[PDB]
Amino acid sequence: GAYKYLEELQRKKQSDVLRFLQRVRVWEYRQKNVIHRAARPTRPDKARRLGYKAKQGFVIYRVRVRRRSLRATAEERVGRRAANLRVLNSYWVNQDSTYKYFEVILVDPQHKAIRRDARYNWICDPVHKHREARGLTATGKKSRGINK
Amino acid sequence: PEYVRVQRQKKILSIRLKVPPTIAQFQYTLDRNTAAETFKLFNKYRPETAAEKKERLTKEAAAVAEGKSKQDASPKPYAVKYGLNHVVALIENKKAKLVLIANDVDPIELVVFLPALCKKMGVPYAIVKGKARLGTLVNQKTSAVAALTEVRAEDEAALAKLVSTIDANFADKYDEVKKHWGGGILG
Amino acid sequence: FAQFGDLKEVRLARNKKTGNSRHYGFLEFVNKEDAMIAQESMNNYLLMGHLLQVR
Amino acid sequence: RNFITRSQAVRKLQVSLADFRRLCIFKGIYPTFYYAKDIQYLMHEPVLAKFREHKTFARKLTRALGRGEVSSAKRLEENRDSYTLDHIIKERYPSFPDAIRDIDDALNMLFLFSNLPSTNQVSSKIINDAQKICNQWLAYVAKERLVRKVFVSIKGVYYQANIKGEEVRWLVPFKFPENIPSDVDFRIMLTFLEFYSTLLHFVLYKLYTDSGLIYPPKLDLKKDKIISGLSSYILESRKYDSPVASLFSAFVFYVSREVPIDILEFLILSCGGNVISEAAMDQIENKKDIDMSKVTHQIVDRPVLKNKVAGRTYIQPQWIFDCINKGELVPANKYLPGEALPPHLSPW
Amino acid sequence: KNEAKRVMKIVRAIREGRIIPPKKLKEMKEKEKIENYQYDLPPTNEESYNPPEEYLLSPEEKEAWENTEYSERERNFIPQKYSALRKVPGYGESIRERFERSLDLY
Amino acid sequence: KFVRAESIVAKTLATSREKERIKRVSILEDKKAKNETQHIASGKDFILKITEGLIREKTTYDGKPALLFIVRVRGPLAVNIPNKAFKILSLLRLVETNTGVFVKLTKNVYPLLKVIAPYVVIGKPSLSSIRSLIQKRGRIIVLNDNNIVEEQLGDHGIICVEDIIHEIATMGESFSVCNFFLQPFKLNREVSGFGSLNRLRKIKQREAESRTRQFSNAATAPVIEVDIDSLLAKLN
RNA sequence: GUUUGACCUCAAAUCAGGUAGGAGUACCCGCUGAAAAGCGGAGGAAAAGAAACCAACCGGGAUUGCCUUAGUAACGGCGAGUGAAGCGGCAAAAGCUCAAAUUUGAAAUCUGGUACGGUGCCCGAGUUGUAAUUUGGAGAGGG
Repeated sequence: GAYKYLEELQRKKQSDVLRFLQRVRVWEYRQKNVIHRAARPTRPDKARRLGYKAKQGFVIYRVRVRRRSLRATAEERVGRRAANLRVLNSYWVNQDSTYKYFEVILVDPQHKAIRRDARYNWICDPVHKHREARGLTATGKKSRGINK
Repeated sequence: PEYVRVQRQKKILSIRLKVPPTIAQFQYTLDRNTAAETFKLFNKYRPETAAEKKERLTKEAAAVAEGKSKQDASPKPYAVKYGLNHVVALIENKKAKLVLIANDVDPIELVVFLPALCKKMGVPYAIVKGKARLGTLVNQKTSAVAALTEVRAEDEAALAKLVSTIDANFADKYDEVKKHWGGGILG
Repeated sequence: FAQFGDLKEVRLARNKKTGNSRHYGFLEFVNKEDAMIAQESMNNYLLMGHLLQVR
Repeated sequence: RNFITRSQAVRKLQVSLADFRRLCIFKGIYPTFYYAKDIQYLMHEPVLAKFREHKTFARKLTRALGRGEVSSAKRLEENRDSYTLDHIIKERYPSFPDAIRDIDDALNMLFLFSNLPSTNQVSSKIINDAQKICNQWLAYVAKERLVRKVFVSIKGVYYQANIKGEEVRWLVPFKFPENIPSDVDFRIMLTFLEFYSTLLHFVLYKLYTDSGLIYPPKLDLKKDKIISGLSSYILESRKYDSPVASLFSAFVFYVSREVPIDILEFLILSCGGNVISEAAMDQIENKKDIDMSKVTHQIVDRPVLKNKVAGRTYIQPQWIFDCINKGELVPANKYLPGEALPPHLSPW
Repeated sequence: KNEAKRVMKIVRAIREGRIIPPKKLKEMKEKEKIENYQYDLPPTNEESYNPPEEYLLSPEEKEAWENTEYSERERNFIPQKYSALRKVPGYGESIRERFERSLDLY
Repeated sequence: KFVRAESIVAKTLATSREKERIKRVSILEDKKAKNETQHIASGKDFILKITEGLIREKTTYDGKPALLFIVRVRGPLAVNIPNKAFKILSLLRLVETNTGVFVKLTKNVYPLLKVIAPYVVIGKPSLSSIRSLIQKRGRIIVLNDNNIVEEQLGDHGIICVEDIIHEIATMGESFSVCNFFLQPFKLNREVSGFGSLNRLRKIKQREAESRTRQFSNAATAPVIEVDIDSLLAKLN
C-alpha cells in the first residue's frame, strides 16, 4: 500500500518538497480562520495510525494556535467549539514563527455508523465526553506523564 | 467571498515561488489526441457499475432459481483498476501495463512518488490532467489514478502501440524539463 | 501543411506495380521558420492508431 | 393580499414558471394576480412533488450522460414513476353529469389534434393517442346512433349529440394539410391535451361500461388498413329514439370516391345504413365488385355520371346533411346532380 | 467465492419468495399498466357556410374589415363565401382561434 | 478552422468502400441487363423483409409494377456522397434529409435501388399510411404554379385530392403526373434532438436502426424492406 | 464550443434528523494557584491498565487497593526535618482492537429516505479505502 511512501516521505520534512508544501499550506491556512473544517486529512497516514476512518462520523478540523501544551490547548479549542463531537486525537501538520498548525480528529457519537460498528461504539459512552478537558488524550497522557 | 478570493489567490503564489522539480513534472502532461485515444481505449474497459453488477447478480440468481436450473463457468472480467493503494499494489509485481496519474490532487504528496516509482520500475506511466475525468470513466467522483493490467487480445496491439506512443511523447519530450526547477516567476 | 502556411512542394514515395503506400513522403515549405514549426508540432503525432515522425 | 404576484407564488412554491403555468391550467386556478387561498391549496399536491423529482431525474440523467454510462440511464428511464392526472379529475368533476357538461370543450381540442400533422414539438405518439381516442368516441356515437343536429362549414363540422340526455357540441375540421402557425406556442395546448385526454378517457370508460360493453374497443388490423376511422373498431356486447336514430333503417348507400368519405360515413353510421366506397374497394382484398343487390342510392358530387343506372338513386350529399337536421325525409330532386341547392340554414 | 455466496443468498430469498424474478416482475408490470389504466369510476346560422346569401356582404366591405385591428379581423374574417362542397380553404384561422381561447381560459 | 487529421482518413476509406461497392453493382447490373451471365454471383435478384433478433424473410423479385414509398435515412457515419448516387438522388429529389417520395417499381427502376440502398429504406405502404401522409403533409410549387398544374391535372382528369390517393394506389391512368405534382415532400425528425431526455432516444434509435438497416456491399444485396406502417407511425 | 458538461470549493435554507450548554459537585480527573480559593469535565465510580516494566535471582510478569518493605534508601544552611521504591502475604483478577504488504475472479462496506429491529427499492457516503483476515504470543499463501 502507498501509505508507507507517505510515512517515509513525511519522515524527511525539511527536504525541499515538503518544506515547499509547508510554506504554501501555512500561507493558505493563514488566509483562513483560526478554526475551520478540512474536507480530507492532509496527512492521511498519520490520521490512520492515530485511528482515522474515511466514513460518515469522522470530522477533520484544522486549528491554528499562537506559539499547558500547545497541542493540548489546540485540542481544547475544538473541544469547546464542537461540543457534540468527541475529540479522538490530533497531530502536527504545519507551523509558522507566529502560529503552529494542528489537525484534530473528532468523532460524532450520534451518527448511527459510529453507534453501530462496535469497533467504535466505545466512544459513545458518556464517560469519554471531553477527553481533552481531563487530559485523557495522547498529549494529555504525555503531559501527565503516565507510563511504566 | 473569502474562498473565491483564496482559490484565485491559489495557483498565483505557487507560480510566484520556485516549485520543486518533483512538482511541475505535473502539468507537463499528455497532449490532446493522445489523451483522447487513451480515454477511447479505456471506455471499452469501464468497470461494471453497482447497478449492472446487481442486475447480473439477480439474473444469475434467478438462473439458479429454476428446477431445472442452469450451471455454467464463465471467463475472467476485464476492467481498469483505480484504487490508490491497489494501484501501487499492482506496481511492485509488476502488473500495470499502463498507469494514468491525475495532476490535481489536493494532497499532492499522495502521488509525488508514483512518477519516479514507475520510472525506475519501467511501468509506462503517464500524467493525465484532471482527476474528475478519471472518476467519470470509473463510476466514481474522482480517482486520481487509473491502472490497467489485463487486456483482451482485441486491444493488445493497440495497448502496445499506445505504450510506445506515450514513451515517445512523454518520456522523451519532458524528461529534460522534468529535470529543472519550475515556476519562480512573479504574478 | 498549407494551413501551417503555403508550401512550395509536396510528394509521397510511391510503388510501381500497384497503387499502395510506402507510407512516407516529402514536403517543402516557402519559409524555413514555418517548416520548423510544422516539424515541432508533428514529430510524434499520434494519428489513426499509430504515431507519425517528421524531421 | 387577495392578489399575489406570479413571481411571488412561483418562488414560494419553488417551481419553474412554465410548470406553474401547467399547474394553473391543470387545477383550473385563475387570476400576475392570484388568490392567496387557492395558492395555499396549491402548497400540497403529490403532482407538484412528482414534477420536482422529475426535475431531479432530469438532472441525474444529465449526470449519467455526461459520465457516458448508458445502462444506468436506461434503468432510470424504465424505473421511472409517471405523474397521473386522475385524482384532480375526480375531485374537480365528482358529479358525472358535470363531466358530461364540460366534455364539450374537451372533445374539440383532441379532434383538432387528430387532424393536426406530426411535428418536432408534437410527438407522433400524442397524435396517435388523439386520433385513436377520437375514433373510439365516434364509434361510441355510432353505437346508439343518437345525434340530431348536423352542420357543414368552412369552419368545421359542428355536430351536437345527446349523451345521457345532455346535448354536447363537437366539431371535426376537415382532413387537409394545415400550414403550422409559428405564432402559437404548443406548451399550452399540450397541457390542455393531456388534461382533456385523461378526462375524456375516463368519461369513455364510464360511458362504455354503462352501455355494457368492453371498454378497450378491438379493431381488425386489415380493416384499419382499409380506412383509419370509427369503422375500424369492432365493438363487443359484454330501443333507439325515433326518428333520427334508426333513420333510414334497412337503407344502403353507395358513397363515391368523389365525396368526402369521413363525415358522410360517420353520418350514415349514425343513420345505421351501410357505407360502400370504391376508394375502399380498390385495395380491400378480392371484392372490386357490387356484391350487394340492395344498393340503390349514390352520394356523388359530379356534373357527368357515366353508367347512369336508373334503379340507383343519385344524390348530392347535402341531402343527408338536411334530413338529419330535419329528422325527416325530403325530396331529392333538388339534390339530383347537377341541380342547384337550397341554402340550408341549420337549426341553431 | 463471495459473489457466489451473495448469489446463494439471493437464491434462498427467491426460494422463500421474498424476491420476485425480474421476468415475473416485468410480467406483473405489463399486466398492471393495463389494469391501472382500465379501472375507473349559437352563431353558426349568422354564419353562412352552404351557398347562402348573407355572406354577399362579405366581399363588399372586405377592405373595410381588413382595415380594422387584428382582434377585430379574426372574427371579421370568419365569414367568407362558400362556393360549393368541392372546396374548403383549409382552416388557416381555426388553430389560432383555439390557441386564443386557451389563453382566454388561462 | 483546423479541421483534423483523422476524419479525413475515415471519409477517404469510406469513399473507397462506396466506390468499390457501387462499381461492383455497376458490373453486375450491366452484365445482367446485357444478359451476359457467365461468371457472376446470382442470375436473379431478391427482396428482404424485416418484421417482428427479428424475423427476416426473403423473396424473389417479381417483374411487376409495384408502388413503393422511399424514405431517405441519414447516410453512413463518415461518407461524402459519390456523384452517381448524387445524380440518382437529385433525380428523385432526396436531398434535404428526412425526405421521401412515392415511386413505381419496375425492372428499369430496380437496379438503382442497389445504388442508393445505403442511403434509403424501402417498404410496402398501405392506403391508410398514404392517406395520412397526403392529408397531413405535402406542398406544391409556390404561387401560380400550384394553380396552373391543377388545371393541367384536370385535363388529365383528376379532382378532389382524395382521388390523387386513389390513383397513386391504383396506378391505372397516370402516376408520373401525380408524382411530379407532389414534387416536394418533408417529414419531421423523430427525436427533437438536443436535451437530457432526448439524447436517450437518439441513442436508442441509433441502436435500433443499426439492428435494422444492413449494408451488404455485395452487389447481390437483397432489397431491404421495412413495414412503412410503423415507420410513418413514428414519423407521422 | 462565445455552448454544454465533469469535478472541487463555498454559501443559503422557517429543508429532514439529532446533538452542546444550566443546576449540583461528598468522591474522581486536568489547568491555575497564594497567604486553600478559583476554572474546566464527567461517572456511579472515576483515573490507571495489559511493559520501549521490575530485576540480577534457581528470576517475576496488566492495572488497582490493604499489611509489610519503613520512618529504611535517598534528600535536606545533611538544620527544621522531608521521605520512597523492588520483592513478599492478601483482595480481585481479563484480556483485547488498530495502523504495515491487493479482493481485484467483481466495495464484498454503511448513513438516510420510502413500502411492508428486519427485509426490498432508491438516493447517496466511500477507492484521497468502507468490508473480511492479520496485531509479533506471530501471521499470511497454498498442498
